[PDB]
Amino acid sequence: QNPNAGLFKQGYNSYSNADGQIIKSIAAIRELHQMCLTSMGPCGRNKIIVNHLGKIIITNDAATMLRELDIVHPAVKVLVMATEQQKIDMGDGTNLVMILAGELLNVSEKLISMGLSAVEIIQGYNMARKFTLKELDEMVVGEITDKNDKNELLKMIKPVISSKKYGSEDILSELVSEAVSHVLPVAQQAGEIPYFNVDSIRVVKIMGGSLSNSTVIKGMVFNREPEGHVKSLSEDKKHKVAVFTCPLDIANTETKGTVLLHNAQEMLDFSKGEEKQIDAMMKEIADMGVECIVAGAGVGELALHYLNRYGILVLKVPSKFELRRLCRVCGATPLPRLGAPTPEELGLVETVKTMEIGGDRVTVFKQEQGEISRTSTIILRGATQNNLDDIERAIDDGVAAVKGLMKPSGGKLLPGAGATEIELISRITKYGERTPGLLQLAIKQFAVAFEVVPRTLAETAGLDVNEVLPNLYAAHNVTEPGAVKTDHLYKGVDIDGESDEGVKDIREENIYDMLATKKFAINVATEAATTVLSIDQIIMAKK
Amino acid sequence: ERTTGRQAQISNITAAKAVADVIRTCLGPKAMLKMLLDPMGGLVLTNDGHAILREIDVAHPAAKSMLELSRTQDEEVGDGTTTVIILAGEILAQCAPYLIEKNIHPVIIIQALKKALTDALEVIKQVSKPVDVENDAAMKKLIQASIGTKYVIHWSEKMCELALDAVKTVRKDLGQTVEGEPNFEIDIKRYVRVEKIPGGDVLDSRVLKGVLLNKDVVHPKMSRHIENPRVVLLDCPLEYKKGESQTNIEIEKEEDWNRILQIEEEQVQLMCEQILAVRPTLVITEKGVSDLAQHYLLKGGCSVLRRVKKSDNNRIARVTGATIVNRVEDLKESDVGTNCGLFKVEMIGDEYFSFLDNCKEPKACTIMLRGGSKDILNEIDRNLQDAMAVARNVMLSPSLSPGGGATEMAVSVKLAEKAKQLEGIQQWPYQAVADAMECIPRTLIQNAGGDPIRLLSQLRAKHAQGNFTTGIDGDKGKIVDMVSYGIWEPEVIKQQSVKTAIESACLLLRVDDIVSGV
Amino acid sequence: FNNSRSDTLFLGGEKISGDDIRNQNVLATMAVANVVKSSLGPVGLDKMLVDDIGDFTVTNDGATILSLLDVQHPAG
Repeated sequence: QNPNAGLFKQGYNSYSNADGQIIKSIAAIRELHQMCLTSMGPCGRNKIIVNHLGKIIITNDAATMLRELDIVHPAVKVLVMATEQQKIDMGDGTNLVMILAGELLNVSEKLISMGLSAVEIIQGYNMARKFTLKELDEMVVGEITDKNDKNELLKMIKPVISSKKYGSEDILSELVSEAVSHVLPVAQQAGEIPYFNVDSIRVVKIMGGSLSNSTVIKGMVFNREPEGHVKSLSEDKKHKVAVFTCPLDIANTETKGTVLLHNAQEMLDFSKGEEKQIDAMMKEIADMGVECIVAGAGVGELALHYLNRYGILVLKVPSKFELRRLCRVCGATPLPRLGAPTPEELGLVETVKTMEIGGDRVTVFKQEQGEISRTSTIILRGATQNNLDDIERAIDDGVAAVKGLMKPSGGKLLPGAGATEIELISRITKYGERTPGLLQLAIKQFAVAFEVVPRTLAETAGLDVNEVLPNLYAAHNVTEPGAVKTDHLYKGVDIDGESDEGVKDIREENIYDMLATKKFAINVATEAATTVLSIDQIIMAKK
Repeated sequence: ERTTGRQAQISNITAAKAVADVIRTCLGPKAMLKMLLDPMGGLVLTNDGHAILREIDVAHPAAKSMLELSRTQDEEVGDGTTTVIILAGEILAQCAPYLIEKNIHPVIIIQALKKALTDALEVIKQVSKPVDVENDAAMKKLIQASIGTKYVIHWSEKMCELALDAVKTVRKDLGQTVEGEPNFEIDIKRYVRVEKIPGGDVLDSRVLKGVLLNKDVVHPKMSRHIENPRVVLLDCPLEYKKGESQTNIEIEKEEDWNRILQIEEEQVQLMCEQILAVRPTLVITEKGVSDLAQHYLLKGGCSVLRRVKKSDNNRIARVTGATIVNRVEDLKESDVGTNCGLFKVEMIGDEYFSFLDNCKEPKACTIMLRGGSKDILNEIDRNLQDAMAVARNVMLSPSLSPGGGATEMAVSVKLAEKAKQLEGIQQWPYQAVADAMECIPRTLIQNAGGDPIRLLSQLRAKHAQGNFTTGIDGDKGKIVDMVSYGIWEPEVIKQQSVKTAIESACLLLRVDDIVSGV
Repeated sequence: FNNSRSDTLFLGGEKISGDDIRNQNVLATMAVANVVKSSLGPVGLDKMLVDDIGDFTVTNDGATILSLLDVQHPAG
């Protein structure tokens, strides 16, 4: 009886923008926005993620959540791609983009209900972004000298461990900073060659003990045992290592070369053939000074017998992924053939031994103060296997956070723990009333959108938002008789588990946010908020 | 049945917002019409703010409190009824997200509204300008605001004369640090009470100093005016009295009639002889007067006026000085007719009058209204009440405030400037008060048709730099100064509008629960 | 969620016994007491009490609210 109008395409459900479809798009984000509000901060909450394969996952990181969630709606999908923008270029700050871009759209509803055009809303945030990036350059307080000292690395790593693993912040800091200083060289005035790859730090774990018994190795650790009767090398300096792709056996042909057996007379010659050929090839390897042979393939029985008489440690690594990072320490190259250990393909190792880790014996690969290693290993110990795996995810994110300390302006820092967002409120509203025109509406609301960061940390910490927040606003508002402003840039959001009249200072715990992390987060959050405001309508087709 | 928790806070916001939303377009001379379909089949197209909501029945109790607020507000100021309802309703609307979404406790907001009320009243006094209440030419241009767009615009000069001459008699101008300052108290209700006389012309309307009585003289031929009147006021009627016994009078025999009639004529004569002892020229009795008492006072050379109300005799006592006496034998020598100019029997439009008027002002006048018909008299009546209401606001304080959204926007700017040093949780509900102040100039623009976002942004920026006296024009709708086109309302309109709005805002936020049943 | 249908003991009315009435006594006195819990103390707030005619009144006095409070259950 009731006809239909407005949908000329096919049988569908037509949604006109006159019903506030742009508001419904933000409402769909509000469902996901509330998910990230319990994530950011050391007081944040962990989410249980049940994988499609029937695996239980409990983690604070929201990037794992968005990866497991399959998104359709564009405004949420852009935020997922914006999260990947923050995840690929940096290993920290993923919760900053999702929460900020969500609040920028929340305060935009007041402008949409006012009747302010979406294009004029976008123009307001673009002008306020240039005002913010101008301030973010002046919000810089300290900068690291790139001395790469352990204490200097603790200042960077300490705030990174927070918001992920709490209570281990001081314990994990000494473990991570030691592994970074091993693979991080000390140099200046060279920007051509990049340094500190993510693969430079390997993390292994074993059941038993605790984080106090964890140790850091200056090189890679192998799980496999020393199959050969030689358990460890000597104390001589610069032991030569050889990596062979071809298995250890009688010399064969690079193409095929499969040994066939016909009569027992050939088997007697095959045995003596493997005896003379292996003894001839392995002897020339020992004569060249190579005391360790890394075999990427299987090792024959007669190959073990002759190498044990020459005192060469037999070490097998069937995994090619471990051999790739292994070439970054000694510098050896794998040989497809066998019997020609070219010295240019030979590496150098100081110490190869077998250590007992968690009750199991493992053969390590390491060095002492020579032939600098580009790969290190963190040995973790813990009682709970589930919590020990989550610590590994927190350390891996801490390694990618140190990557932001490289050449692209990663030394400068801004006050963290909600200290920067509060000052940006007064600075942007100062530009709002100063800039004439209709932009003052969107510019002032752009500073109000920064109130979510201090409120989020307060809601997750159980603190009263009616107390800490207004005391934090008055904390950055002072009257100074002079040009230089003083008294306090250091008032942050309080992390207390044991109360504290008022709020504390950033200078006490040295908890700050990086400039490269903050400046990149603003650009991604605005472009993500601009993309949602740019969509006034959607078009779909039948699959 | 019962509504508790935050649900009652939602219903209180929905009720006050729905009542205001109707009359939001009823503000301004360009206000749009409203169509109200009656349940009996009729409709009302009038845009009058009070006439609409009066015919609209509401359910939620907060909606009834908004209706009773306008009834009390109409007793103070005669106009601006839609201004108070919008302001009182928008403050609760602006505090709605803070009360719920921000989870601010209502007592925190109510405590902040008390500080916002004091700051708002101080800003109004700063932006206000002084005015001379003694200048007759200035008072006429003020009352003219309540005059124009009405039928009385042609007689407006006479409409002001009726309003000014009335407030000047009632006003008491005094001040000192000794006995205190009355603050120029004027009562329009009781003392200024109008009398509508049919016939004549509007130009013939006079302000009479005295009391007026429509009851005529008991005798057709009487003295039309008394040079030196002697007034006698008394309660007990003049008639043959009755004994304290069961005595009854039943006369059958024909010769027994003159026995009782002689006693009746004697007792009434003694009651009139007690009055004539002071030789009065006027006799006024609260109760009725017998025909025998009329004849004895007829030959005594005095006028008799029967059946005068007790409330009238109290006002007769002020224009005269006659002491109120109960019993006819108790008449005091303090009873005098002094300070009474004349007693006039003059008839206007086949209606006998009584004029006790004198040459002095006994704090209360009498307005004599004339016209071409009763519909004109009712038109002059209600228009004179609005003329005296604006005149009352000017006489109760010598200050004017710019209209057209100038004062409403100027306060919102000053509240935002003060809010910067107001840090602490009370700042959040405080800033919602300034946002509610911008709603009044917003409805004037929405009724005008111009862009509300562009004009309000330029209007608020105009106050931040230029003078606070730059408002919005009603006819045009473009930002203009109130110096060129004045639109000067008295401050009393702005005073009571802000005071009752915060009290109404604190009233609705103070009720967190709703329970029904006896 | 209710208590009824005894399905035995033929009588001219309903009968509720056991933990059923013990829960009804708590739920009845709770809603009645929740009325004056917000009006307690000098910082307490008042409320509007509507009658059957449609009129109402507002007072913060607990003695007046409880006197004008209509309690259906006998436990309250």
